Amino acid sequence: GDVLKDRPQEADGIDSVIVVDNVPQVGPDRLEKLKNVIHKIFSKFGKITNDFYPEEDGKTKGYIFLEYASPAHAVDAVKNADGYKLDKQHTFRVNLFTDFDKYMTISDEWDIPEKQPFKDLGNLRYWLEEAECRDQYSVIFESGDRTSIFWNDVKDPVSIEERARWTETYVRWSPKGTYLATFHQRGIALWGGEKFKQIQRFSHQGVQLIDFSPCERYLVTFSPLMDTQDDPQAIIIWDILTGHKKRGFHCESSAHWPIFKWSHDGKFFARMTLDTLSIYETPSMGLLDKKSLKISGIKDFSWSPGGNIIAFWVPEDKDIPARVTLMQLPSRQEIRVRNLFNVVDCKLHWQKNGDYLCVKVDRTPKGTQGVVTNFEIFRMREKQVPVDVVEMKETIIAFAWEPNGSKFAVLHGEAPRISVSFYHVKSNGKIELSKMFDKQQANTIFWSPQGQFVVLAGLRSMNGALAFVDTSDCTVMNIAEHYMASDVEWDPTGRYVVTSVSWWSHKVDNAYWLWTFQGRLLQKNNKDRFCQLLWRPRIFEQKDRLSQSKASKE
Repeated sequence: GDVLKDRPQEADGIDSVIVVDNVPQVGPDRLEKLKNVIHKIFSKFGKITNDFYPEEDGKTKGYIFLEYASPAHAVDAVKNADGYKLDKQHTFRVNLFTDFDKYMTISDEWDIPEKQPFKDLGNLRYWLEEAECRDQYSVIFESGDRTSIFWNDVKDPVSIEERARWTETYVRWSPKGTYLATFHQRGIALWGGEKFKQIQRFSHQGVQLIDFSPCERYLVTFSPLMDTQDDPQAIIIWDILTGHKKRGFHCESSAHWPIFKWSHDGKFFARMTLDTLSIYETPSMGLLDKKSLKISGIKDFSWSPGGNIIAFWVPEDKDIPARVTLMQLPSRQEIRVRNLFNVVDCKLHWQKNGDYLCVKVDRTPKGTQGVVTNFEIFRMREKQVPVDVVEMKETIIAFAWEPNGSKFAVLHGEAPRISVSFYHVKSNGKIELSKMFDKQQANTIFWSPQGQFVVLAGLRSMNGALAFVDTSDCTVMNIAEHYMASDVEWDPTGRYVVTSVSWWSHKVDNAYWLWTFQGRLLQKNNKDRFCQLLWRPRIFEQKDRLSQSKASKE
């Protein structure tokens, strides 16, 4: 106030005054010294028009009051800093003056929500807990205008749920089964949790492919035909954890999916530009080291299951001849390269632990024809990558490895129908032809993850054409139907075979077909416009038979 015998500005100061507590005490020369420092520090609070020093009933003063020519500078200055500091106990609470009435107690708590691993638990838990007996979970496109959930209950494969128009194009499983990726034409949706609900949704449209990172943190969405949400980036990569568009990239026409390929651990993501291979690094998804891999003419590439190696291959040019390169990451070094010279085509076939890379190599005379196909195998456990040089033979059209092993099977075209050659490991080592069989319709070699059993399948043939062989010493177990055969899969432990006839592929019969690893048909189920079937990724028997016994008697 304006009275001489004033007192402290008791609660919540007015328009123009700043009040500070814990000021330097009264005494010899100290008062003008305090003003002399105040007129350096407080000059950004406005030009001082009054500075006040009353003594409340004559007491020594813990306070001073400052008033300014334009006080909205003081409003800037208390927002510039607070807790202004001079020697020892002198730390200043800068304000118009304290409100003081309230109490800081009471502001309370939080409720945590459920999270992404909820159906990762509902995979391993689901597998043991269920009463049936005994096998895999799907993942069905086709029953009828519905997207559907089934189990292998052996008696029949029985539907758990069938949900009306749930996917509108395609459906894909997460690597550990943690999520299901579903397309709705208002945005891609990630369906997770125990009873299946939408945890995230991603705004891209025109999509057909919807594929995951191996560690399940990022989703890759691809539109072959443009919309308005691509604008104009066909390949869009979404961060699952944060929900946002992390990267977009322009279209790839070349050639057969996957055209974007991940490392086995999900650390590195990669695509070919014809004169440059681009590597993107998890979790950020920016360019690796701020560098690319400079390679010209790259046809295809395939990652090792082992840490951490890319196999890639480069065709002939008018200067450099054709080559296969093994390149190690994160080193970025070509660690074993072989020029192949004069090749029509090559195919890169890894063994499932990364122990071997087989290259199937078609070689060319000057008349420009596939005169001979070779097999050359890189050995990756052994000292300094040895090479097993194996075959010379006429027109090889397919090759496939034994799961977690070393045996393999081979198909030769043009004879007039397709001819089969079976390979086993020698007593001294090297892998060599050991048994053959007469000509057949099989174009596709698909092995059981259990190791013994191989399927020789005549895909895209109206009839037969599924033939089943037990290995070692290659014995034909069975030959069975699948009318207009298209799609094929096994259980991860090799217990069941499931084959499909997709309505994308063939519009004759449309069905799924289920067969037991002992050479016995279980059931076939025909469905009108069947689009796809995908399995979910993945002492006792007498007790289980006792449990089964109790179910139906007494």
